[PDB]
Amino acid sequence: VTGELITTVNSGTPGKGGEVTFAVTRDITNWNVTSALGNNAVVRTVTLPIVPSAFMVQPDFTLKMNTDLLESAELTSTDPQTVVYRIREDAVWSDGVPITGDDFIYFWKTQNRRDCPECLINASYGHDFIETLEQDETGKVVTATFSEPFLGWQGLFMFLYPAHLAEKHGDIAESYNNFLSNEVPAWSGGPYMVESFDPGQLVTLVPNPKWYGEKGPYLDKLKFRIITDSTQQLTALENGEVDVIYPQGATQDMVEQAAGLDYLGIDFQMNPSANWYFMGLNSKAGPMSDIALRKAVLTAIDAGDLKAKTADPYLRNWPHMGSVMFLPNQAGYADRRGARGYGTGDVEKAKGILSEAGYKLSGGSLLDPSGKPVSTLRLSFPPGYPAANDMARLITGYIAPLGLKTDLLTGPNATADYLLSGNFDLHLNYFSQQVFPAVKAGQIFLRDTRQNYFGFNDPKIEEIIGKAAAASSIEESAAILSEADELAMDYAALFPIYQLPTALIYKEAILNLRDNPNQLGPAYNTAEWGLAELEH
Repeated sequence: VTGELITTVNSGTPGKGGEVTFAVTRDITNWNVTSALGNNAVVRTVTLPIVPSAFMVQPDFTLKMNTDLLESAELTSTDPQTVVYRIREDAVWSDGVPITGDDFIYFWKTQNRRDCPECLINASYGHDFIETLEQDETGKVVTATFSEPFLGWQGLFMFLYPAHLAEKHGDIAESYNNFLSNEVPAWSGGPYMVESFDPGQLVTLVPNPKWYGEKGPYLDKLKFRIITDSTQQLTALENGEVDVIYPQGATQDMVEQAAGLDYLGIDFQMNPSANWYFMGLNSKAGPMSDIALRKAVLTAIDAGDLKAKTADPYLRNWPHMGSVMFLPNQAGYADRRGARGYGTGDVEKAKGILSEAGYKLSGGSLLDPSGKPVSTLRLSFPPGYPAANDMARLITGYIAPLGLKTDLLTGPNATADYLLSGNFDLHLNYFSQQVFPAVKAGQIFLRDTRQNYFGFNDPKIEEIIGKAAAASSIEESAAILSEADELAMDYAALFPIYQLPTALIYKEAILNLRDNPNQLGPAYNTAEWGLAELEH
Protein backbone atom coordinates (compact mmCIF):
# COMPACT_ATOMS: atom_id res chain seq x y z
CA VAL A 1 0.00 0.00 0.00
CA THR A 2 1.53 3.30 -1.12
CA GLY A 3 0.70 6.97 -0.85
CA GLU A 4 2.28 7.81 -4.19
CA LEU A 5 0.14 8.42 -7.26
CA ILE A 6 1.46 8.21 -10.82
CA THR A 7 1.84 12.00 -10.74
CA THR A 8 3.62 12.13 -7.34
CA VAL A 9 6.00 9.10 -7.40
CA ASN A 10 9.42 10.03 -6.00
CA SER A 11 8.55 13.52 -4.81
CA GLY A 12 10.86 15.54 -2.58
CA THR A 13 12.68 18.81 -2.06
CA PRO A 14 16.26 18.42 -3.33
CA GLY A 15 19.33 20.33 -2.32
CA LYS A 16 21.03 22.86 -4.55
CA GLY A 17 23.88 21.79 -6.82
CA GLY A 18 25.37 18.64 -8.22
CA GLU A 19 24.96 16.85 -11.53
CA VAL A 20 22.74 14.17 -13.09
CA THR A 21 23.58 12.17 -16.22
CA PHE A 22 20.75 10.58 -18.24
CA ALA A 23 21.53 8.00 -20.92
CA VAL A 24 19.96 8.39 -24.37
CA THR A 25 19.97 5.84 -27.19
CA ARG A 26 20.48 8.05 -30.29
CA ASP A 27 23.02 10.64 -31.34
CA ILE A 28 21.67 14.17 -31.88
CA THR A 29 21.88 15.28 -35.52
CA ASN A 30 18.67 17.37 -35.52
CA TRP A 31 17.74 19.62 -32.61
CA ASN A 32 14.19 20.46 -33.78
CA VAL A 33 11.76 17.89 -32.40
CA THR A 34 8.93 19.33 -34.52
CA SER A 35 10.73 18.55 -37.79
CA ALA A 36 10.35 15.32 -39.72
CA LEU A 37 13.90 14.20 -38.92
CA GLY A 38 13.97 15.51 -35.34
CA ASN A 39 10.74 13.82 -34.22
CA ASN A 40 11.84 11.11 -31.82
CA ALA A 41 11.90 10.57 -28.07
CA VAL A 42 15.64 11.31 -27.76
CA VAL A 43 15.43 14.78 -29.32
CA ARG A 44 12.27 15.41 -27.31
CA THR A 45 13.97 14.39 -24.05
CA VAL A 46 17.14 16.42 -24.66
CA THR A 47 15.33 19.61 -25.73
CA LEU A 48 12.42 19.57 -23.25
CA PRO A 49 14.68 21.43 -20.73
CA ILE A 50 15.20 24.32 -23.18
CA VAL A 51 11.93 24.59 -25.17
CA PRO A 52 8.85 26.20 -23.55
CA SER A 53 5.46 24.52 -24.00
CA ALA A 54 1.92 25.89 -23.73
CA PHE A 55 0.67 22.60 -22.22
CA MET A 56 2.55 19.49 -21.09
CA VAL A 57 1.48 15.86 -20.93
CA GLN A 58 1.52 14.54 -17.36
CA PRO A 59 1.97 10.99 -16.04
CA ASP A 60 -1.80 10.47 -15.75
CA PHE A 61 -2.04 11.30 -19.51
CA THR A 62 -3.72 14.68 -18.92
CA LEU A 63 -2.58 18.01 -20.34
CA LYS A 64 -1.50 20.62 -17.79
CA MET A 65 -1.22 24.27 -18.76
CA ASN A 66 2.30 25.60 -18.21
CA THR A 67 1.84 28.28 -15.54
CA ASP A 68 5.49 29.30 -15.77
CA LEU A 69 4.84 30.46 -19.35
CA LEU A 70 1.14 31.32 -19.27
CA GLU A 71 -1.21 33.23 -17.03
CA SER A 72 -4.13 31.65 -18.89
CA ALA A 73 -5.30 29.86 -22.02
CA GLU A 74 -9.03 29.99 -22.69
CA LEU A 75 -11.50 28.90 -25.35
CA THR A 76 -13.31 32.23 -25.43
CA SER A 77 -15.79 31.58 -28.26
CA THR A 78 -17.05 28.85 -30.59
CA ASP A 79 -18.60 31.04 -33.32
CA PRO A 80 -15.85 30.96 -34.61
CA GLN A 81 -13.62 28.90 -32.35
CA THR A 82 -11.25 31.33 -30.63
CA VAL A 83 -8.47 30.67 -28.12
CA VAL A 84 -6.74 33.44 -26.14
CA TYR A 85 -3.33 32.91 -24.54
CA ARG A 86 -2.09 35.37 -21.90
CA ILE A 87 1.69 34.97 -21.55
CA ARG A 88 3.27 35.82 -18.20
CA GLU A 89 5.02 39.17 -18.25
CA ASP A 90 8.16 37.58 -16.77
CA ALA A 91 8.43 34.82 -19.40
CA VAL A 92 11.66 35.58 -21.28
CA TRP A 93 14.22 33.86 -23.48
CA SER A 94 17.72 33.34 -22.08
CA ASP A 95 18.94 36.59 -23.67
CA GLY A 96 16.26 38.57 -21.80
CA VAL A 97 14.01 39.08 -24.82
CA PRO A 98 10.39 38.50 -23.69
CA ILE A 99 8.50 35.47 -24.94
CA THR A 100 5.66 36.96 -26.98
CA GLY A 101 3.13 36.40 -29.73
CA ASP A 102 6.04 36.67 -32.17
CA ASP A 103 7.01 33.19 -31.00
CA PHE A 104 3.48 31.79 -31.33
CA ILE A 105 3.17 33.32 -34.82
CA TYR A 106 6.52 31.95 -36.01
CA PHE A 107 5.70 28.43 -34.86
CA TRP A 108 2.20 28.52 -36.36
CA LYS A 109 3.63 29.70 -39.69
CA THR A 110 6.08 26.78 -39.75
CA GLN A 111 3.32 24.27 -38.92
CA ASN A 112 0.23 25.51 -40.78
CA ARG A 113 1.10 24.12 -44.26
CA ARG A 114 0.45 27.52 -45.88
CA ASP A 115 2.96 30.21 -44.86
CA CYS A 116 6.05 27.94 -45.16
CA PRO A 117 5.35 25.10 -47.61
CA GLU A 118 9.07 24.23 -47.59
CA CYS A 119 9.26 23.66 -43.82
CA LEU A 120 10.02 19.96 -43.34
CA ILE A 121 7.62 19.31 -40.46
CA ASN A 122 6.51 16.09 -38.83
CA ALA A 123 2.79 16.93 -38.81
CA SER A 124 0.52 19.95 -38.44
CA TYR A 125 -1.63 18.39 -35.69
CA GLY A 126 -4.21 21.09 -36.11
CA HIS A 127 -2.05 24.21 -36.47
CA ASP A 128 -3.48 24.46 -39.99
CA PHE A 129 -6.97 24.88 -38.46
CA ILE A 130 -5.85 28.26 -37.06
CA GLU A 131 -6.67 30.80 -39.77
CA THR A 132 -5.61 34.01 -38.00
CA LEU A 133 -3.17 34.46 -35.13
CA GLU A 134 -2.79 37.97 -33.72
CA GLN A 135 -1.19 39.65 -30.72
CA ASP A 136 -1.87 42.82 -28.76
CA GLU A 137 0.53 45.75 -28.47
CA THR A 138 2.25 44.31 -25.39
CA GLY A 139 2.97 41.03 -27.18
CA LYS A 140 1.56 39.08 -24.22
CA VAL A 141 -2.03 38.44 -25.40
CA VAL A 142 -2.31 36.05 -28.37
CA THR A 143 -5.63 35.35 -30.10
CA ALA A 144 -6.04 32.29 -32.34
CA THR A 145 -9.11 32.18 -34.60
CA PHE A 146 -9.96 28.80 -36.16
CA SER A 147 -11.53 28.19 -39.56
CA GLU A 148 -13.45 25.19 -38.19
CA PRO A 149 -13.88 23.46 -34.82
CA PHE A 150 -10.91 21.53 -33.45
CA LEU A 151 -10.90 19.46 -30.26
CA GLY A 152 -7.16 19.22 -29.77
CA TRP A 153 -6.26 22.88 -29.37
CA GLN A 154 -4.42 22.25 -26.07
CA GLY A 155 -1.96 20.17 -28.11
CA LEU A 156 -0.92 23.23 -30.12
CA PHE A 157 2.14 25.37 -29.38
CA MET A 158 3.68 22.54 -27.35
CA PHE A 159 7.15 23.51 -28.61
CA LEU A 160 8.04 27.19 -29.04
CA TYR A 161 11.23 28.52 -30.66
CA PRO A 162 12.81 32.00 -30.43
CA ALA A 163 11.43 33.96 -33.38
CA HIS A 164 13.79 36.89 -32.83
CA LEU A 165 16.77 34.58 -33.31
CA ALA A 166 15.30 32.57 -36.19
CA GLU A 167 14.71 35.78 -38.15
CA LYS A 168 18.48 36.45 -38.20
CA HIS A 169 19.03 33.21 -40.13
CA GLY A 170 17.10 33.58 -43.36
CA ASP A 171 13.47 33.24 -44.32
CA ILE A 172 11.15 31.01 -42.32
CA ALA A 173 11.97 27.78 -44.15
CA GLU A 174 15.72 28.39 -43.93
CA SER A 175 15.57 29.20 -40.22
CA TYR A 176 13.34 26.21 -39.39
CA ASN A 177 15.06 23.65 -41.61
CA ASN A 178 18.66 24.83 -40.98
CA PHE A 179 19.24 27.14 -37.97
CA LEU A 180 16.79 25.43 -35.60
CA SER A 181 17.50 21.90 -36.88
CA ASN A 182 21.24 21.72 -37.56
CA GLU A 183 22.74 24.09 -34.99
CA VAL A 184 23.33 23.22 -31.36
CA PRO A 185 20.93 25.63 -29.63
CA ALA A 186 22.60 28.51 -27.79
CA TRP A 187 19.24 29.80 -26.50
CA SER A 188 16.70 28.57 -24.00
CA GLY A 189 13.22 29.32 -22.72
CA GLY A 190 13.43 26.67 -20.01
CA PRO A 191 15.30 25.84 -16.81
CA TYR A 192 18.48 24.64 -18.55
CA MET A 193 20.56 25.61 -21.58
CA VAL A 194 23.25 23.84 -23.59
CA GLU A 195 26.83 24.50 -22.49
CA SER A 196 28.47 22.05 -24.91
CA PHE A 197 27.82 19.17 -27.29
CA ASP A 198 30.35 16.43 -28.03
CA PRO A 199 28.88 14.64 -31.08
CA GLY A 200 28.05 11.01 -30.46
CA GLN A 201 29.06 11.35 -26.81
CA LEU A 202 27.54 13.96 -24.51
CA VAL A 203 25.15 16.91 -24.25
CA THR A 204 26.00 19.14 -21.27
CA LEU A 205 23.37 21.56 -19.97
CA VAL A 206 23.69 24.20 -17.24
CA PRO A 207 21.08 26.40 -15.54
CA ASN A 208 19.51 29.15 -17.59
CA PRO A 209 20.22 32.20 -15.38
CA LYS A 210 17.08 33.89 -16.72
CA TRP A 211 14.73 30.97 -16.00
CA TYR A 212 11.40 32.50 -14.94
CA GLY A 213 9.56 29.50 -13.53
CA GLU A 214 8.41 28.79 -10.02
CA LYS A 215 10.76 25.87 -9.31
CA GLY A 216 14.40 25.15 -9.96
CA PRO A 217 16.68 24.51 -11.57
CA TYR A 218 18.48 22.60 -8.80
CA LEU A 219 21.48 21.07 -10.63
CA ASP A 220 24.76 22.64 -11.64
CA LYS A 221 24.79 20.40 -14.72
CA LEU A 222 22.29 18.12 -16.45
CA LYS A 223 23.96 15.79 -18.94
CA PHE A 224 22.64 13.42 -21.61
CA ARG A 225 25.16 10.68 -22.38
CA ILE A 226 24.78 8.97 -25.75
CA ILE A 227 24.84 5.15 -25.46
CA THR A 228 23.52 3.75 -28.74
CA ASP A 229 23.71 0.11 -27.56
CA SER A 230 20.69 0.13 -25.26
CA THR A 231 21.75 -3.22 -23.78
CA GLN A 232 24.89 -1.60 -22.32
CA GLN A 233 22.84 1.00 -20.41
CA LEU A 234 22.41 -1.01 -17.20
CA THR A 235 26.16 -1.63 -17.06
CA ALA A 236 26.80 2.11 -17.43
CA LEU A 237 24.38 2.82 -14.56
CA GLU A 238 26.07 0.27 -12.29
CA ASN A 239 29.50 1.71 -13.16
CA GLY A 240 28.44 5.28 -12.36
CA GLU A 241 28.85 6.52 -15.94
CA VAL A 242 25.18 7.51 -15.97
CA ASP A 243 22.63 7.98 -13.20
CA VAL A 244 19.38 7.39 -15.15
CA ILE A 245 18.44 5.07 -18.01
CA TYR A 246 15.09 4.70 -19.84
CA PRO A 247 15.47 1.71 -22.17
CA GLN A 248 12.70 0.55 -24.48
CA GLY A 249 11.71 -3.10 -24.63
CA ALA A 250 12.59 -4.05 -21.06
CA THR A 251 12.80 -7.79 -20.39
CA GLN A 252 12.36 -10.02 -17.37
CA ASP A 253 16.15 -10.41 -17.16
CA MET A 254 16.58 -6.63 -17.21
CA VAL A 255 14.04 -6.18 -14.40
CA GLU A 256 15.65 -8.90 -12.30
CA GLN A 257 19.09 -7.37 -12.80
CA ALA A 258 17.90 -3.90 -11.81
CA ALA A 259 16.16 -5.29 -8.73
CA GLY A 260 19.43 -6.95 -7.73
CA LEU A 261 21.20 -3.56 -7.74
CA ASP A 262 19.14 -2.02 -4.94
CA TYR A 263 22.20 -2.19 -2.66
CA LEU A 264 23.96 0.31 -4.95
CA GLY A 265 21.13 2.81 -4.51
CA ILE A 266 19.35 1.87 -7.76
CA ASP A 267 15.56 1.83 -8.01
CA PHE A 268 13.14 1.53 -10.90
CA GLN A 269 9.66 2.48 -12.08
CA MET A 270 7.69 0.67 -14.80
CA ASN A 271 4.25 1.45 -16.25
CA PRO A 272 2.17 0.69 -19.35
CA SER A 273 3.51 2.89 -22.18
CA ALA A 274 1.54 4.91 -24.69
CA ASN A 275 3.41 2.67 -27.17
CA TRP A 276 1.38 -0.41 -28.12
CA TYR A 277 2.47 -3.50 -30.03
CA PHE A 278 0.50 -4.48 -33.11
CA MET A 279 0.65 -6.83 -36.06
CA GLY A 280 -0.20 -5.13 -39.34
CA LEU A 281 -1.43 -7.08 -42.35
CA ASN A 282 -0.75 -6.04 -45.94
CA SER A 283 -4.25 -5.46 -47.33
CA LYS A 284 -2.81 -3.77 -50.44
CA ALA A 285 -0.98 -6.71 -52.00
CA GLY A 286 0.06 -10.30 -51.60
CA PRO A 287 -1.82 -13.05 -49.76
CA MET A 288 -3.15 -10.68 -47.08
CA SER A 289 -5.03 -8.67 -49.68
CA ASP A 290 -7.81 -11.25 -49.14
CA ILE A 291 -9.80 -10.24 -46.06
CA ALA A 292 -10.71 -13.89 -45.42
CA LEU A 293 -7.05 -14.82 -44.97
CA ARG A 294 -6.57 -11.80 -42.68
CA LYS A 295 -9.53 -12.78 -40.51
CA ALA A 296 -8.48 -16.42 -40.38
CA VAL A 297 -4.95 -15.52 -39.28
CA LEU A 298 -6.22 -13.14 -36.61
CA THR A 299 -8.72 -15.72 -35.32
CA ALA A 300 -6.04 -18.42 -35.04
CA ILE A 301 -3.68 -16.16 -33.07
CA ASP A 302 -3.97 -16.93 -29.34
CA ALA A 303 -3.59 -13.54 -27.67
CA GLY A 304 -3.89 -15.03 -24.19
CA ASP A 305 -0.92 -17.27 -24.88
CA LEU A 306 0.98 -14.45 -26.57
CA LYS A 307 0.70 -12.32 -23.43
CA ALA A 308 1.19 -15.30 -21.09
CA LYS A 309 4.54 -16.11 -22.71
CA THR A 310 5.95 -12.60 -23.19
CA ALA A 311 4.49 -10.28 -20.52
CA ASP A 312 2.75 -12.20 -17.74
CA PRO A 313 5.93 -13.85 -16.32
CA TYR A 314 7.22 -10.48 -15.06
CA LEU A 315 4.33 -7.99 -15.44
CA ARG A 316 1.29 -8.39 -13.18
CA ASN A 317 -2.24 -7.74 -14.45
CA TRP A 318 -0.92 -6.53 -17.79
CA PRO A 319 -3.85 -5.50 -19.99
CA HIS A 320 -4.71 -6.80 -23.41
CA MET A 321 -5.34 -4.04 -25.95
CA GLY A 322 -8.31 -4.90 -28.13
CA SER A 323 -8.77 -1.54 -29.88
CA VAL A 324 -6.71 0.20 -32.57
CA MET A 325 -7.81 3.68 -31.51
CA PHE A 326 -7.92 3.72 -27.69
CA LEU A 327 -5.62 2.48 -24.96
CA PRO A 328 -7.36 0.38 -22.28
CA ASN A 329 -7.59 3.40 -19.95
CA GLN A 330 -8.99 5.89 -22.50
CA ALA A 331 -12.64 6.79 -22.92
CA GLY A 332 -14.19 4.78 -25.74
CA TYR A 333 -12.02 1.70 -25.21
CA ALA A 334 -13.58 -1.73 -25.71
CA ASP A 335 -12.29 -5.17 -26.76
CA ARG A 336 -13.40 -4.87 -30.38
CA ARG A 337 -10.69 -7.41 -31.31
CA GLY A 338 -12.20 -10.18 -29.18
CA ALA A 339 -15.74 -9.23 -30.14
CA ARG A 340 -14.82 -10.40 -33.66
CA GLY A 341 -13.09 -13.59 -32.53
CA TYR A 342 -9.64 -12.21 -33.24
CA GLY A 343 -6.99 -13.41 -30.80
CA THR A 344 -9.14 -16.27 -29.47
CA GLY A 345 -6.81 -19.06 -30.64
CA ASP A 346 -9.75 -20.71 -32.42
CA VAL A 347 -8.20 -22.86 -35.13
CA GLU A 348 -11.45 -24.58 -36.10
CA LYS A 349 -13.17 -21.23 -36.62
CA ALA A 350 -10.17 -19.96 -38.60
CA LYS A 351 -10.26 -23.07 -40.81
CA GLY A 352 -13.97 -22.45 -41.37
CA ILE A 353 -13.30 -18.88 -42.49
CA LEU A 354 -10.77 -20.20 -44.99
CA SER A 355 -13.01 -23.01 -46.25
CA GLU A 356 -15.92 -20.59 -46.72
CA ALA A 357 -13.68 -18.42 -48.91
CA GLY A 358 -12.59 -21.35 -51.08
CA TYR A 359 -9.19 -22.20 -49.62
CA LYS A 360 -8.25 -25.84 -49.13
CA LEU A 361 -5.62 -27.78 -47.20
CA SER A 362 -3.58 -30.19 -49.32
CA GLY A 363 -0.63 -32.14 -47.95
CA GLY A 364 -0.32 -29.80 -44.97
CA SER A 365 -0.14 -26.69 -47.18
CA LEU A 366 -2.91 -24.14 -47.67
CA LEU A 367 -4.11 -23.62 -51.24
CA ASP A 368 -5.73 -20.41 -52.46
CA PRO A 369 -9.13 -20.69 -54.20
CA SER A 370 -7.48 -21.00 -57.61
CA GLY A 371 -5.66 -24.11 -56.34
CA LYS A 372 -2.13 -22.64 -56.02
CA PRO A 373 -0.27 -22.96 -52.69
CA VAL A 374 -0.36 -19.79 -50.62
CA SER A 375 3.12 -18.29 -50.52
CA THR A 376 5.27 -18.36 -47.41
CA LEU A 377 4.33 -15.25 -45.44
CA ARG A 378 6.94 -12.55 -44.87
CA LEU A 379 6.68 -11.40 -41.23
CA SER A 380 8.99 -8.46 -40.55
CA PHE A 381 9.77 -6.52 -37.39
CA PRO A 382 12.34 -3.88 -36.40
CA PRO A 383 15.31 -4.72 -34.18
CA GLY A 384 15.61 -3.77 -30.53
CA TYR A 385 12.39 -5.31 -29.14
CA PRO A 386 12.92 -8.86 -27.81
CA ALA A 387 9.19 -9.20 -27.15
CA ALA A 388 8.50 -8.69 -30.86
CA ASN A 389 10.96 -11.42 -31.85
CA ASP A 390 9.32 -13.84 -29.42
CA MET A 391 5.83 -12.93 -30.60
CA ALA A 392 6.76 -13.46 -34.25
CA ARG A 393 7.79 -17.03 -33.44
CA LEU A 394 4.63 -17.62 -31.42
CA ILE A 395 2.45 -16.28 -34.24
CA THR A 396 4.21 -18.59 -36.70
CA GLY A 397 3.20 -21.50 -34.48
CA TYR A 398 -0.42 -20.38 -34.11
CA ILE A 399 -0.96 -20.28 -37.89
CA ALA A 400 0.98 -23.42 -38.81
CA PRO A 401 -2.19 -25.57 -38.36
CA LEU A 402 -3.82 -23.47 -41.10
CA GLY A 403 -1.20 -24.73 -43.55
CA LEU A 404 0.73 -21.44 -43.53
CA LYS A 405 4.47 -20.94 -43.23
CA THR A 406 6.41 -17.81 -42.35
CA ASP A 407 9.78 -16.22 -43.01
CA LEU A 408 10.88 -14.03 -40.09
CA LEU A 409 12.65 -10.88 -41.30
CA THR A 410 14.36 -8.11 -39.37
CA GLY A 411 17.35 -5.77 -39.41
CA PRO A 412 17.58 -2.05 -40.17
CA ASN A 413 15.59 -2.37 -43.41
CA ALA A 414 12.64 -3.91 -41.51
CA THR A 415 11.39 -0.60 -40.12
CA ALA A 416 7.97 0.91 -40.79
CA ASP A 417 9.55 3.70 -42.87
CA TYR A 418 10.87 1.07 -45.30
CA LEU A 419 7.65 -0.94 -45.71
CA LEU A 420 6.45 -1.32 -49.30
CA SER A 421 3.27 -2.84 -50.71
CA GLY A 422 5.56 -5.45 -52.22
CA ASN A 423 7.99 -6.35 -49.41
CA PHE A 424 5.93 -7.73 -46.49
CA ASP A 425 2.78 -9.62 -45.59
CA LEU A 426 2.74 -9.19 -41.80
CA HIS A 427 4.60 -6.62 -39.70
CA LEU A 428 5.09 -6.42 -35.91
CA ASN A 429 5.86 -2.97 -34.51
CA TYR A 430 4.35 -0.37 -32.18
CA PHE A 431 2.33 2.83 -32.49
CA SER A 432 2.64 5.73 -30.02
CA GLN A 433 -0.77 6.85 -28.76
CA GLN A 434 -1.60 10.54 -28.25
CA VAL A 435 -3.78 12.32 -25.72
CA PHE A 436 -6.41 12.89 -28.46
CA PRO A 437 -7.27 9.56 -30.13
CA ALA A 438 -9.00 11.33 -33.02
CA VAL A 439 -5.85 13.30 -33.85
CA LYS A 440 -3.70 10.18 -33.88
CA ALA A 441 -6.27 8.31 -35.94
CA GLY A 442 -6.08 10.98 -38.64
CA GLN A 443 -2.39 10.07 -39.10
CA ILE A 444 -2.91 6.32 -39.43
CA PHE A 445 -6.25 5.47 -41.04
CA LEU A 446 -6.69 7.98 -43.87
CA ARG A 447 -5.84 7.30 -47.47
CA ASP A 448 -2.49 8.91 -48.31
CA THR A 449 -1.35 9.49 -44.71
CA ARG A 450 2.15 8.97 -43.38
CA GLN A 451 1.34 5.97 -41.14
CA ASN A 452 -1.34 4.11 -43.17
CA TYR A 453 0.98 1.20 -43.87
CA PHE A 454 -1.66 -1.53 -43.99
CA GLY A 455 -4.08 -0.08 -46.50
CA PHE A 456 -7.17 1.28 -44.76
CA ASN A 457 -9.31 2.79 -47.50
CA ASP A 458 -12.75 3.78 -46.28
CA PRO A 459 -14.31 7.23 -46.72
CA LYS A 460 -16.69 6.43 -43.84
CA ILE A 461 -13.79 5.91 -41.43
CA GLU A 462 -12.30 9.21 -42.60
CA GLU A 463 -15.61 11.04 -42.15
CA ILE A 464 -16.00 9.66 -38.63
CA ILE A 465 -12.45 10.64 -37.67
CA GLY A 466 -13.08 14.17 -38.92
CA LYS A 467 -16.29 14.49 -36.90
CA ALA A 468 -14.48 13.14 -33.84
CA ALA A 469 -11.66 15.68 -34.27
CA ALA A 470 -14.28 18.48 -34.31
CA ALA A 471 -15.93 17.43 -31.03
CA SER A 472 -16.00 19.67 -27.95
CA SER A 473 -14.71 17.10 -25.45
CA ILE A 474 -12.52 14.00 -25.39
CA GLU A 475 -15.56 12.03 -24.24
CA GLU A 476 -17.79 13.11 -27.11
CA SER A 477 -14.87 12.54 -29.49
CA ALA A 478 -14.51 9.00 -28.18
CA ALA A 479 -18.21 8.25 -28.59
CA ILE A 480 -17.97 9.34 -32.24
CA LEU A 481 -14.61 7.68 -32.94
CA SER A 482 -15.78 4.33 -31.53
CA GLU A 483 -17.65 3.73 -34.81
CA ALA A 484 -14.40 4.08 -36.75
CA ASP A 485 -12.69 1.63 -34.39
CA GLU A 486 -15.44 -0.91 -35.14
CA LEU A 487 -15.05 -0.46 -38.91
CA ALA A 488 -11.25 -0.60 -38.71
CA MET A 489 -11.44 -3.88 -36.80
CA ASP A 490 -13.94 -5.24 -39.34
CA TYR A 491 -11.27 -4.71 -42.04
CA ALA A 492 -8.71 -6.82 -40.11
CA ALA A 493 -5.58 -5.02 -41.35
CA LEU A 494 -4.32 -4.05 -37.86
CA PHE A 495 -4.26 -6.38 -34.83
CA PRO A 496 -3.55 -4.71 -31.48
CA ILE A 497 -1.59 -6.73 -28.92
CA TYR A 498 -0.65 -4.90 -25.68
CA GLN A 499 1.22 -1.86 -24.39
CA LEU A 500 4.98 -1.87 -24.05
CA PRO A 501 6.35 -1.54 -20.52
CA THR A 502 8.40 1.48 -19.71
CA ALA A 503 11.50 1.14 -17.55
CA LEU A 504 13.02 4.10 -15.70
CA ILE A 505 16.04 2.81 -13.78
CA TYR A 506 17.99 5.31 -11.74
CA LYS A 507 19.95 6.32 -8.67
CA GLU A 508 17.43 7.00 -5.89
CA ALA A 509 19.33 10.08 -4.73
CA ILE A 510 17.55 11.85 -7.59
CA LEU A 511 14.25 13.39 -6.46
CA ASN A 512 11.24 14.42 -8.58
CA LEU A 513 12.33 12.00 -11.31
CA ARG A 514 9.40 9.86 -12.33
CA ASP A 515 8.05 7.95 -15.24
CA ASN A 516 5.83 9.89 -17.64
CA PRO A 517 4.74 6.91 -19.76
CA ASN A 518 3.89 8.78 -22.93
CA GLN A 519 5.69 10.46 -25.82
CA LEU A 520 6.76 13.44 -23.72
CA GLY A 521 8.54 11.23 -21.23
CA PRO A 522 10.44 11.66 -17.94
CA ALA A 523 12.10 14.94 -18.90
CA TYR A 524 8.75 16.74 -18.71
CA ASN A 525 9.72 18.32 -15.35
CA THR A 526 13.51 18.79 -15.29
CA ALA A 527 13.14 22.10 -13.44
CA GLU A 528 12.24 19.96 -10.41
CA TRP A 529 15.01 17.35 -10.63
CA GLY A 530 17.69 17.43 -7.96
CA LEU A 531 19.77 15.39 -5.56
CA ALA A 532 18.63 14.64 -2.02
CA GLU A 533 20.57 16.40 0.72
CA LEU A 534 23.03 14.47 2.87
CA GLU A 535 23.24 15.08 6.62
CA HIS A 536 25.38 17.91 8.00
